[PDB]
Amino acid sequence: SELDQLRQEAEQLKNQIRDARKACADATLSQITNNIDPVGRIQMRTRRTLRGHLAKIYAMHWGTDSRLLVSASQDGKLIIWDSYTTNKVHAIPLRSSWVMTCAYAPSGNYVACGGLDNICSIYNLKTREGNVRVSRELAGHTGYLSCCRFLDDNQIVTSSGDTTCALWDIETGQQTTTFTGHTGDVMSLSLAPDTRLFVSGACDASAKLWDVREGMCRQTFTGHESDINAICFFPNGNAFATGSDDATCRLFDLRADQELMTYSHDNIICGITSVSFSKSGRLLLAGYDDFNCNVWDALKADRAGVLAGHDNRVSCLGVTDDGMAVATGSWDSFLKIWN
Amino acid sequence: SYQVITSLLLGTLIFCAVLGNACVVAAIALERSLQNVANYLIGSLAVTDLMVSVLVLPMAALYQVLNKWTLGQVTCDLFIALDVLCCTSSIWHLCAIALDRYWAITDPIDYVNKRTPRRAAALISLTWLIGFLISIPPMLGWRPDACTISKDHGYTIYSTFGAFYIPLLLMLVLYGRIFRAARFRIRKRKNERNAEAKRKMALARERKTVKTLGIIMGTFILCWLPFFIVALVLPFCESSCHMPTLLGAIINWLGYSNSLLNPVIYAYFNKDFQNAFKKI
Amino acid sequence: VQLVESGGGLVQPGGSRKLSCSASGFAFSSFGMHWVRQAPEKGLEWVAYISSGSGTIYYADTVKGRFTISRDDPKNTLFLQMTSLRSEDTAMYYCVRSIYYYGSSPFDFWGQGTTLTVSSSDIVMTQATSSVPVTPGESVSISCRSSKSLLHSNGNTYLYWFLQRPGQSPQLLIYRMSNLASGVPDRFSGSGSGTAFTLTISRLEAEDVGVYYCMQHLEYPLTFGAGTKLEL
Amino acid sequence: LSAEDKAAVERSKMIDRNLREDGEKAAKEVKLLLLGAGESGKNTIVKQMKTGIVETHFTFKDLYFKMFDVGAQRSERKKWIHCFEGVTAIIFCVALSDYDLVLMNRMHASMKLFDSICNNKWFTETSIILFLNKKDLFEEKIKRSPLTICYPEYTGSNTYEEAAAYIQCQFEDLNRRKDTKEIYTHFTCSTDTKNVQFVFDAVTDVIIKNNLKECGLY
Amino acid sequence: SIAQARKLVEQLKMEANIDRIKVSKAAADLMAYCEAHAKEDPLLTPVPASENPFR
Ligand SMILES: CC(C)CCC[C@@H](C)[C@H]1CC[C@H]2[C@@H]3CC=C4C[C@@H](O)CC[C@]4(C)[C@H]3CC[C@]12C
Ligand SMILES: CC(C)CCC[C@@H](C)[C@H]1CC[C@H]2[C@@H]3CC=C4C[C@@H](O)CC[C@]4(C)[C@H]3CC[C@]12C
Ligand SMILES: Cc1cnc(CNCC2(F)CCN(C(=O)c3ccc(F)c(Cl)c3)CC2)nc1
Repeated sequence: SELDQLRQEAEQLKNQIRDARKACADATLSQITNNIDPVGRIQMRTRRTLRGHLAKIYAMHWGTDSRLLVSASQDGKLIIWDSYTTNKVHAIPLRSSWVMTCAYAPSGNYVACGGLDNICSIYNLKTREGNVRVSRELAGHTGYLSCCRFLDDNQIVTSSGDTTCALWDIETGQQTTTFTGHTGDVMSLSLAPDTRLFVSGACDASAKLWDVREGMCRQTFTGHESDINAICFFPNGNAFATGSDDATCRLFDLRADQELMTYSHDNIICGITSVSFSKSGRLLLAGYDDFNCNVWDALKADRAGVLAGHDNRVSCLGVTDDGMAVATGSWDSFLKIWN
Repeated sequence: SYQVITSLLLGTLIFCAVLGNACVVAAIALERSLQNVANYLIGSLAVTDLMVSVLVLPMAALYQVLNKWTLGQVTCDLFIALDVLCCTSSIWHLCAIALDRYWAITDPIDYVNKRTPRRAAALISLTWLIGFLISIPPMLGWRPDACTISKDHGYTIYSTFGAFYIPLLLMLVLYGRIFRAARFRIRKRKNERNAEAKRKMALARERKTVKTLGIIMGTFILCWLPFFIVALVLPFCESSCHMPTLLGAIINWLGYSNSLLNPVIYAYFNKDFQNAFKKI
Repeated sequence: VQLVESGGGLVQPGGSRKLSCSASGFAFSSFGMHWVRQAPEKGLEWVAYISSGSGTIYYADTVKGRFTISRDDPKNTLFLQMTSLRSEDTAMYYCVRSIYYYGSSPFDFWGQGTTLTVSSSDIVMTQATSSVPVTPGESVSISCRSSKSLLHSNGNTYLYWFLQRPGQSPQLLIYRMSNLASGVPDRFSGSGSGTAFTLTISRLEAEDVGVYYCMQHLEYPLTFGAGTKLEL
Repeated sequence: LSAEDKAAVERSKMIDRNLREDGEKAAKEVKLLLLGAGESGKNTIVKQMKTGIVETHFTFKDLYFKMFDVGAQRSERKKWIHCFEGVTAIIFCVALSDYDLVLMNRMHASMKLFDSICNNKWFTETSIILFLNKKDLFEEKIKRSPLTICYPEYTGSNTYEEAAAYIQCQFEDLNRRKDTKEIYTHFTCSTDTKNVQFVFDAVTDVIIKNNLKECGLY
Repeated sequence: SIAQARKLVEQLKMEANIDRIKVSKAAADLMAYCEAHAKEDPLLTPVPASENPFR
C-alpha cells in the first residue's frame, strides 16, 4: 500500500506550502491600501456598439493597435472590427461555428479561434489575395478549445477542456509543449507581459503558473470555490486576477504565492465570465452572468463602477493596450466599447 | 355640465389608447427580443391604432363634444376618409395577425423556410391597401354642420363588407381552423397519477385556447359588430330605423375602443412584451 | 495574383472599345478596381473606379459620361466601356486592384496594361524635379508637392508612391505616406506632412531605376504627379 | 470621411449584407443536439439520418436539419452545454440492450444523463426526441435476462412490450417541468427507416406547439 | 497509481521550494505600480473628448 505513503507525503507538502503562504501573510493588501485615495465612482459610457453578430458572442480580443478587435460568435463568424469607425474590417466564416475563444496576433497578421471542434484555427489576415484564409488548424487537443493566445506569429498557447494547455509551433502545427497538471477543464489563459510564462484557470477551482520554455507548472493558486472561467495578469506581470463561478474575483500574487484580495459583493451571485485590468492595473473589470460588467478597485476591492448595457450574459471583455477603452462582448450578440 | 364630462371621458380614452399603442411601438423599436414577423404585425397594428388614436379620435371626440361639425365640409370628408382608412387597416391587421398565426400553426415548414419579415411587410401593405380601396371611393364620388360616412347603399355594402364582414368571416374561419389545430395538438399507481396529470394539463390547455380565442374574437366582434350592423342597416332604413344619439355614439366608440384594446389583446397579454415592459 | 488586360489597339477617333481585365489569383469581388491610363510619353492618369460590389463608381472628368466601368465578379473580370474615343484617350490602360479597410494597402497590384492607340478643384500633385542622375548604393530623396493638405482629419495622409520600372507596370512602394507596401525592401521610406512629401531611398540599386509617381487618395479625382524619373 | 474611409464603410456594409443573408440561411435550419452514451446507438441514428463535435446535415420534407453530436466531448458539460441553448430539439439515444450491462449500470448512466439534460437550466423549453435503440437486441435479451437487473422494483412481465414500456416510462418520468417540454419517445433497433420521419414529426410538432404558445393556444 | 501520485508529489515539492516575498512587499509593489501608472490610465482618469478616440 505505497499509495498511502505517497499520499501522506503529498498532504505533508501541501501543508508545508500552506504554512509558507501563511508565514508571508503578514498584512493583507487591504491593510496596506487603506491610506490610498479611493477612486470613488468612474462613469464609463458606451461609445460604440458593434452590431453584426447574429448569435451569442463568446470571445473577443483587442488588437495591439487598440483599434482593431476580433470577436467570436456562435453564428460561425469571426468578425474583425475597426472600433473607432465601428466598421467591420473582416468577417471570417468559421468551419466550425462552435467557437468559444478568439485571439488576435500581436503583429495583427493573424487571428485564432476555436471551441467545441477541439481545433485552434489560425487565420491569415494579410494575404496577397484579398481573403482571410485558414493558415493552420492546430489539432491535438482532445477537449474543446477554451482559450488561445499568440506569443508571436508562430507560437500560440491554447487551453482546453482536456485539462491541458498546449504550446504550438504554428508553422509545423505541432504541440511544442503540453502543460498538464490541471485536473479540471482549463477555461482561461493569460500571457505575462514578457510572454515567458502564463497563468491558466481551470474548473478544478485552481490557477496554475506555467513556464512556457520549461513546460512546468511553477505555481498553483487555490482560493476559488468553483470553476475559474476568466484569468488576467496584472500589467506588471507579478500578479493575476481570476474570475470564477462563485461570484468572486481574486487577485493572486506570483511572488507572494498567495491570494491578495477577493472581489465579491454579497449582491452578486452570478459567475464571472471575463476579467481584465486597466492599463495601470488599478481597475479590475469583470464581466458577469447578471448581464453587466462590474469595475473593481483592484487595490481596495471596491466596486468602483458598473458597465450595464448588455441584455444577456457578458461573455467576454478586454481593455485596449493603450488603456483608452474596454470592449465588452455578450450573449446578446453585441460588443460595446466603454470609456 | 355634461360637455366637460364627455370631454374628459373621451380625452382619457384617447390618452390611454395613444399610450398603449405608442408603448407597444416603443417596446418593438427598443427591445431586441421583439423584432420578428409576428411582433412586426402586432406593432404595425399598434402603429395603425396609434394613427387612429391621434389623427382620428381627437376629431371624433371634438365632433361628439361640440355635437356639431364646426369645421369645413372638405376637412369633414378628409377626416372621414382618414377614419375609414385607419379603422379598416386596423381590422385588416387583425386579419393579417390571424393569417400569420394560421400559417405558423398549420404550416411549420413555411414558418421555418419561407416566413420572413418581408411577408409581414406585404401583409401590412395589404391592410393599408384595403383601407385605401375602402376609404377613397367616397371621396372620388360614391356620395349641414354634421360629419357622417357616405350613406350610399352601394358604398354601404362595399365599405361594410370589405372592412368588417369579409374580415369577420376571414378571422372566424382562420381562428376556427387554428382552434382545430390547437385541439389536435393538445389531445394528441404512478402511471395512473401521471396520466391524470397529463389529462389535467390537456384540459387546462384546451381551456386556455378557448379563453384566448374568446378574448380575440369577442373583443373584435363586441367592439366592431354593433357599429357595422348599424352602418349596414341604417342606410337601408328610409324612416323606420331611427338611431338614438346615445346608442349611436356608444356604438360608434366601441370600435374606437377596439383600437384601444388591440395592444392589450396582442401585446400586453404577451409574455415577451410584458417582460420587455418590465425591462424598461 | 495577376491582372491581365484585354482590348486596345488602333481605333479610329469617335469609335468604341471595351477593355477587359481577366483577374485571377485573388478574391476579385472584394477589391475595388481602378483604371489608370498612361499616355505613351506622359505620366499616369486615373480613369475610373468601381468599388467592391459595384455600388460606388467614379470617372475622371475627362472621361465621365464618355466611359463606363463595370465588373463581372462571377467571371472575375473588370470592364471599361469606351465610347467616342478622342485622340486624348491614346494611352496604355492599367487595371489596378485596390482594397479598402482599416490598414489596407490600396493600389497594391497593377495589371500589365493594354495600349490603346486612338488614331489622329482637383488636387494637384507636383513633381517639379524629374530625371535625377543617381549612382547605385547612394541615397536619394524624391519630393512631392500637393495643392491641398493630403492629411485627413482622421490622421491619415493619403499619398501613394509608385515605381514605373522601364517596360513594367507601376508598383506600389508606399501606400499611406510612410507605409511600406508588401514586397518592397525596407530601404524606401515615406515622409512629409500636409502638402509636401518625400520618398527617400536608403541605398538604391539598378532595380530602382524608373519613374516614381505620387498619387492622392483623399478625394476621387485621383491625381498623380508628373513622375520623377531615376536614371544611372 | 475620406475616400478610403467611405470605401471602408462600403466594405463594412457589404460585410453586413453578407452577414444578413448568412443569418437568414442559418435561421431556416432546424438545430438538433444529439446526445446519448456513444454505444447507445447514436451512430446508427446518424447513419439513418444521413474529433471535437460532429455536425450531421440532412433534409426531410423541405426541412433542413443540423444535428450536432457532442459524444466525443469528454470534458465537463456545464462549460459548453449552453452553446446549444437555442436548439430546436434534443435527440437522446438510449440503447435498450443496456439495462443488464455495466460501464455502474449503463442504463442508469443513461438515465442520469437524460435527467441532467432534460432538467438542464438551458433546456427548460427544449423538447427531447428520445430514441430507444436496440429494440431487437432488447427482445433477444429480455427473453433470457430479466429487466429486474436494472430496475429491482419493476415487478412486471419480462416480455418485450411490457419491459420496453417500463423503460420508456422510467425515462419520461425523469422529465420534470412537464408543462414546458415534451418527450417524443421512439423505439428503433437498426433498420426502422422511420427514424427521420419520427424526428420530422417531433420537430414539426415542436414548431407548431411553439407557435401555438406564442399565440396563447398552448 | 504509482506514476500519478509520484508526479503529484514531485510537483508539490517543486512548488514548495519557492522563495515567497511578504504579501506586504507584494501589495506595496502592486500599489506602487498603480501610482506609477495612474496618469497613463485613461479609464482611471477619463481623458478629454479631444484626446479620446471614442467620441
Ligand atoms: C369594450 C370592451 C368592454 C369590450 C371587452 C370585451 C371582453 C371584455 C369580453 C367580450 C367577449 C368575452 C369573452 C367571451 C369568451 C370567453 C371564453 C371563456 O372561456 C372565458 C371568457 C372569455 C374569454 C370572455 C372574456 C371577456 C370577453 C373577451
Ligand atoms: C375602457 C373601454 C374599452 C371601455 C369602453 C369605453 C366606451 C365604450 C365608452 C366609455 C365612455 C363612453 C362615452 C361617455 C360619454 C358619451 C357622451 C354621450 O352623450 C354619448 C355617448 C358617449 C360618447 C360614450 C360613448 C361610449 C364610451 C366612449
Ligand atoms: C368602412 C368603415 C366605416 N367606418 C369605420 C369607422 N367609422 C367610425 C365612425 F362612424 C364613428 C362616428 N364618426 C365620428 O364621430 C366622426 C366625426 C367626424 C370626424 F372627422 C371623424 Cl374622424 C369621426 C364617424 C366615423 N371604419 C371603416
